[PDB]
Amino acid sequence: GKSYPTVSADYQKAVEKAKKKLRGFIAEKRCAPLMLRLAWHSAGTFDKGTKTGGPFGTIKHPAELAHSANNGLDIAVRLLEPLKAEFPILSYADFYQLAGVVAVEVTGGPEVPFHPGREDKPEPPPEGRLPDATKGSDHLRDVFGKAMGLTDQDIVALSGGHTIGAAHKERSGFEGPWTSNPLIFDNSYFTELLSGEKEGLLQLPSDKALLSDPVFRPLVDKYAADEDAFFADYAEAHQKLSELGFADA
Ligand code: HEM
Ligand SMILES: [Ca+2]
Repeated sequence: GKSYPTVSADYQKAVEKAKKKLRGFIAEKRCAPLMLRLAWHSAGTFDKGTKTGGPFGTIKHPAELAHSANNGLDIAVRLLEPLKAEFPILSYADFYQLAGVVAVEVTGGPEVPFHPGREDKPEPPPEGRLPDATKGSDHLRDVFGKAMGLTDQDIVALSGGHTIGAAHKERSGFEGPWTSNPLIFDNSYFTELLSGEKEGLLQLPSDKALLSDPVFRPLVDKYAADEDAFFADYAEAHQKLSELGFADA
């Protein structure tokens, strides 16, 4: 149920050029996980019942960066600002979603389709919509299913975003990477979740919740067995996340 907007040829050209510049920058600075986190924190505030929040460029505002879940993302916004300045025609909304797509590509992940045309909105959403790492399955369905409108499959596939990056005790309080190879986008998140706790590696309560829910667990097992199936489901879920509230039929 998407009807994407028309954008000018100049807009399209800037998208193409920004994608290239983002690849080089993200690779050089080793910041793919942070850019994926930025894209996710931008989009995951959407509430389908009120049509508020979502990937509309608001995360750059001080009021939204002040949300406690957003500890550390001020760094991401500042890192990208000089590059955004080379592409004045793009919305911030598009630019941050494009950075998220590129972060997955450059770490070896699937090619997530991208459609331009998000408009920047003035008003940030209220604090509190992003999921709590200490809660379990019911909470995950309330946030991704009831608020965002994604499926059970999308929840499990998107949790695999933790295959890259790490938590920090100065940001969330949790500490360490989920995988041995935190700059490579692979299915290691799921093989680690299955094999249990291992000193040096993180599992959040929210990650463990996938192991004991009757619907999530068979999807974990599938993605741990079959990286290609993970990639296909991941790309569909990321595209839906990046488009919440946008171009809805
Ligand atoms: C399912 C619920 C989720 C919860 C509760 C959650 C929670 C967290 C927490 C607590 C952190 C650590 C922040 C820090 O201390 O630096 C984190 C990091 C991260 N999250 Fe998730 N997250 C979830 C879903 C997602 C999704 C859907 C994505 C993307 C598709 C994502 C991508 C990431 C990445 C890449 C990092 C690492 C950032 C870095 O290395 O600096 N997360 N998340
Ligand atoms: Ca990995």
